[PDB]
Amino acid sequence: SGWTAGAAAYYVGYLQPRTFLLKYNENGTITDAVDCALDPLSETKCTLK
Amino acid sequence: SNLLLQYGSFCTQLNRALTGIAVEQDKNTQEVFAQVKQIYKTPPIKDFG
Ligand SMILES: *[C@@H]1O[C@H](CO)[C@@H](O)[C@H](O)[C@H]1NC(C)=O
Repeated sequence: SGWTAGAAAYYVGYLQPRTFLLKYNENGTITDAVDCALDPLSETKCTLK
Repeated sequence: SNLLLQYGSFCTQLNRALTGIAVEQDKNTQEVFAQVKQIYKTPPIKDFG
């Protein structure tokens, strides 16, 4: 016993095999992404590139 | 599918061509048949001489 908790939180998610459509800005940094196979709108965006 | 991911341009142009054809068919029907803007009704009396 004799101890106190910290003040920190963490989150865990699990990677899965997915197709993504990433966007690179002029300076080389990835600024946005579309998750293909998320919803029909993302599916359209991923089909039309 | 993961292998075909690099032929996205080829598939996109194929689908673009097919979509153009599909829209063109509706356009053809509209030009042929939808010339008149009012749906005239045949008269009740058929006294056409
Ligand atoms: C890119 O870098 C230049 C100079 O560092 C800066 O002027 C510009 O705001 C940056 N643009 C983005 C989207 O980060």
